[PDB]
Amino acid sequence: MTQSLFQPITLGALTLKNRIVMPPMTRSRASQPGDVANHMMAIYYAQRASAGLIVSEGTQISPTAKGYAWTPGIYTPEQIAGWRIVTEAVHAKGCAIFAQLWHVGRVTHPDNIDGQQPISSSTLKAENVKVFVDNGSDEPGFVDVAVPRAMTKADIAQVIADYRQAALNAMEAGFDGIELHAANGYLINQFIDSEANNRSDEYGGSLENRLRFLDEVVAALVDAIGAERVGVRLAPLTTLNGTVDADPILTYTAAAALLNKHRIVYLHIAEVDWDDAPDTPVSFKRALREAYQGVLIYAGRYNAEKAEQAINDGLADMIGFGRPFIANPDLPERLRHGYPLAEHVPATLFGGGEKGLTDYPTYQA
Ligand SMILES: Cc1cc2nc3c(=O)[nH]c(=O)nc-3n(C[C@H](O)[C@H](O)[C@H](O)COP(=O)(O)O)c2cc1C
Ligand SMILES: CCCCCCCCO[C@@H]1O[C@H](CO)[C@@H](O)[C@H](O)[C@H]1O
Ligand SMILES: CC(=O)c1ccc(O)cc1
Repeated sequence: MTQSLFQPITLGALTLKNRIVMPPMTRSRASQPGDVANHMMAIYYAQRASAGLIVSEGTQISPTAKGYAWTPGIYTPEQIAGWRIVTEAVHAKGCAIFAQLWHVGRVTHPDNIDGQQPISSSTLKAENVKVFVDNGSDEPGFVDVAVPRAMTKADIAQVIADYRQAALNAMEAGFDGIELHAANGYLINQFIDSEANNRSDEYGGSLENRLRFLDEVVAALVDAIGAERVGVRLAPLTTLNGTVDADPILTYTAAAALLNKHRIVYLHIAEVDWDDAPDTPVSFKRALREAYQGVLIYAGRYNAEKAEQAINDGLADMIGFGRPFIANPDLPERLRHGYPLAEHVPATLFGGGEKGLTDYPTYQA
């Protein structure tokens, strides 16, 4: 009945109001030119501040880390300032907010990264994957991804430096912490999953090698802003964006244990990606619960009953609700009272302005 869902929880040096998380959700509303977070985004997040924790939509750490049109960056002074408007608005409402540091790797198109070729662990193209670009109109233009080039040792050092600085930038922008996007087939995931990584150097070939990039990026993030302000997102079983691992139970239980050693403040599991909702064995969830002992967050087709059950069964500490939060700014209140939930409009998920972003009303009987 959601009693545990409405219990507070400590997240590092922060105390959160409840166990509900607004998971990271790209809305591609950043101001142009410059991909700058803005007023409408600040209103959007502030409207949803009754969440215990808000994780921002993916925000690219550099010009070549972007995969979709109009997503907000976190590497220029104006971008940091734009995010500051957002964090000030959210904090005024009393809520913690983490910035999801993003590098899409091979999941992009040259049009989104200044005509450059995408980078990845290897030269493997993401099969049957599309992103969208700006095509001289305010409507997302979907295109097939491009074949990436394999990252060199120099590229690795550069990306780690970009992640490190992005974390500092997030703190300068007023965020309470950062979430490393190492899920949903993006750059780090392209190193983790065996079938997306055919490197013959120390970053591929063995489980230890496949987790090396994650290890080094997290080490840098923790060094920059503290483990209490670093969360990481993983996608053990979904494969929608083209990353598949041969032995995910081993790979991800190991990853969870590795992240536990870093003492990151939370581990966020993306259990469903759109309609890719693979069976995720309770036995596996319990193994993750032992491998990682910080705050464990799950997101993916949860409703009030399943969320409460997951917490009461000792599988999760917090639960994220994505699509429902898009259409219900007061999702927590609705879940607590059992008020009916509005449904979101797919057509307005990406691009455009306030319509389909800030005009979903709060519940009114
Ligand atoms: C519009 C849209 C954009 C999303 N963008 C992101 C994001 O930028 N990064 C991320 O890690 N996941 C992202 N997600 C995945 C969500 O965080 C979430 O894991 C997913 O929607 C499953 O939860 P749900 O069934 O409660 O919506 C996106 C989902 C939506 C619906
Ligand atoms: C104390 C109350 C403070 C209210 C501050 C509201 C700031 C609104 O700011 C406005 O947001 C609009 C989008 O919604 C933009 O189109 C405008 O350019 C922007 O100025
Ligand atoms: C654009 C988008 O649909 C999307 C979905 C999942 C991500 O992890 C990041 C972005």
